[PDB]
Amino acid sequence: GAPAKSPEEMYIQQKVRVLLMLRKMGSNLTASEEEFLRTYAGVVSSQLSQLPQHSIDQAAEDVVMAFSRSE
Amino acid sequence: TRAIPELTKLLNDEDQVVVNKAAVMVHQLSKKEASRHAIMRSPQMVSAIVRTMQNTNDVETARCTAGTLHNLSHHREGLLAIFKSGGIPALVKMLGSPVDSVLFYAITTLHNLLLHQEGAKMAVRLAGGLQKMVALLNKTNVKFLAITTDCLQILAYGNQESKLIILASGGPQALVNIMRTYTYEKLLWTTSRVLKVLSVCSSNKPAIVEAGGMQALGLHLTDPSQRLVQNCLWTLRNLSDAATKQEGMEGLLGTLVQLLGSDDINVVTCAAGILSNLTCNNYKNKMMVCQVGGIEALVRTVLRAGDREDITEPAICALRHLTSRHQEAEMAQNAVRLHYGLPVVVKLLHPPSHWPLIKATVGLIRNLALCPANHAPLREQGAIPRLVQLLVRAHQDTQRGVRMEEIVEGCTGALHILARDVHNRIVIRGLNTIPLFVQLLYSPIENIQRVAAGVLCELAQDKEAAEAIEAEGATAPLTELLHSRNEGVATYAAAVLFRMS
Repeated sequence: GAPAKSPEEMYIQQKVRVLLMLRKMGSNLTASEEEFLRTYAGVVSSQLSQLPQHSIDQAAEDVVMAFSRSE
Repeated sequence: TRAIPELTKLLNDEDQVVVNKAAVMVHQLSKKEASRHAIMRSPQMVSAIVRTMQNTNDVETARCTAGTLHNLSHHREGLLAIFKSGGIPALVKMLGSPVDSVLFYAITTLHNLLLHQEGAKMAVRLAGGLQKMVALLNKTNVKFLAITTDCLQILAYGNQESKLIILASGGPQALVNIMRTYTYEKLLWTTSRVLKVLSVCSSNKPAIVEAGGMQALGLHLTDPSQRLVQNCLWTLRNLSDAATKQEGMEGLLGTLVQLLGSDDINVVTCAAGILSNLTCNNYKNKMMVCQVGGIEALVRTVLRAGDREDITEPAICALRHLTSRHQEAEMAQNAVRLHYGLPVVVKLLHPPSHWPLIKATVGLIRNLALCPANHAPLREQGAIPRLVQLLVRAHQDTQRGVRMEEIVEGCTGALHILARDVHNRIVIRGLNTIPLFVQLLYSPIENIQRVAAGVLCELAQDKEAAEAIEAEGATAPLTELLHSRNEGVATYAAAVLFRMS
């Protein structure tokens, strides 16, 4: 639902968001957290279909080796 | 034998008819070792032949005078003599001759001069020889082109000026046309050598690439002429870092993968280096090299290479590119294992390996760890304790190589992925690393914070571990990162804080 009318609902709201991002990034959620997401499917939907995004665990991009001075 | 001086006189006559009859005779004497020395010793004579050849309007005399010079250029005295009497500007003008004869003699004499006569190179450039030679590359007489291209290589070697001129005349497109059109070994060789010299010039490099140079040279990598193959490979390596946006590379890539199995260590070294550059940020090439069994070729090439970092470093960097960011990425990661490459990869993290190779080896372990089936094998290969040793030493070096900050990021990053497996987490924790990871959260470097928080986040998925992390004073440094602009740092930092509850 709406943002949050209490510290408590602010927490849940943020926790759901973080758990959704954590998973989008490739990390697994704990059993406790999976249960949490079910308990607030209401909150999960609100910022799921309307407030999506992508992710990335870690990285190690590609470098282009150079080879100069020959002839 | 004082006939030389009478001919010199005749050659300078007014009646072209005799000027001709004289050119025939000089040319004939030009063939005898005795008659020829007399000619190359009278600067009056040689100077007559030149002016004549250059100003005459009778083809027979243009060919005869030209041939005579071609004969004298055979000896030391002959060359100095032609040079001293302004032969070069002359011969250069003759490159414009419409006769396939006067032309062959002119380019051949010039070749002799460029090869031996001191002061020859500058004179030819001076007379605009480079421009005429390049315009001459549209001929189809392979022997002629072989001579011509070789003059260009002589004139371009270590001379930026000449190169740019060759570039302004469309030398790269003509040279590339040759590599795609002819099969005469000597020509392909002399031409590949002109491209090699031109490929070290940052402005020529892009032009050769756009003319289809990568593909053109890729055509001769399996040729029996070993000197032809080597020259194309060298040129290919010099151009590779500027050809990572080209299409129609299927053939070259496949051939390159096959060249990895060669017994010629310089072939393998070059092929590896070229593949490394071409798979760097080009998923198209990554998928292709994978479809043609590149992972196996690369793993086999590393096993055989041993401690030869000239081969393993490019190979490992190529394997790293092929194990991330492309549809076949997950398959390659898995393929590296199936072909017995994990043990060799992990080994490379240890001495005698140097930092560049260790840095590249870390990035690959990191990619290989993305595939859960590599989690245990990498562990059983002793990867974890070694990655922690590199990290710990790079970090202490930093708090007091090739940038130890990078080793710190790569090792922590590799451990972050490896921590996805329960047994790996137990090992990472038994190595007493949590205090270090918590310390890493205070790094000024954003990329270090992300991987530090990430590994702490993976470890925290276990209750006992999450409690030790909290007990290690992680809460303060983590909270200070909750407002990071880096979604990664912010997310992981929040995750640990939530898990410690």
